[PDB]
Amino acid sequence: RGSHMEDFVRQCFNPMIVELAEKAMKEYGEDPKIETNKFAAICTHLEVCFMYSDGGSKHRFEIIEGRDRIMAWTVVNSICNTTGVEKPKFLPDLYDYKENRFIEIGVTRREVHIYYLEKANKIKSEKTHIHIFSFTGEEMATKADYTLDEESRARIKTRLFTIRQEMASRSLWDSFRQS
DNA sequence: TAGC
Ligand SMILES: [Mg+2]
Ligand SMILES: [Mg+2]
Repeated sequence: RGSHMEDFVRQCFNPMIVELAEKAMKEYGEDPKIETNKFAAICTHLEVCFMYSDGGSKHRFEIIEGRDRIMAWTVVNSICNTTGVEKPKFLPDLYDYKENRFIEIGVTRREVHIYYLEKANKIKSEKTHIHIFSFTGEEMATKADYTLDEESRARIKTRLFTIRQEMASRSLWDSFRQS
């Protein structure tokens, strides 16, 4: 059964992101045609992680998100074994070679601190840096250290608010926000 | 994933 949200996602995100999002869902036995809100959230999270990684100097970040699960852990293990940093308990999204820390990036439709605290409680990994963005232009990061310069974060906030408007224009925002 |  063909949903508006699924067709919206496919024309709003670039094909590489859509392909990666489908691969991720099928790895965990999920159907982008059924769980269309999860599909949208995964594409959004992917785009933000890639935009974030573009904000650094050239060699600053290792990109973990978007890799196959087994390769993602291999690279995490290479980082931990060569830096001595503690192995995170859950797959993070980037590794910051300049600040020598993993980064967990989150995108939320609620107040930023609610999602921050949730992920900051599922930590165990006390040394992983958390950076949360909302669809209202707010952000919240560990120790108030926002990693990137302001322009790079502002680009992300702008894109997220654009995604919000495009959904609201299609009457898809209420079911997305409430999912 | 992230909202319950
Ligand atoms: Mg992640
Ligand atoms: Mg994340």
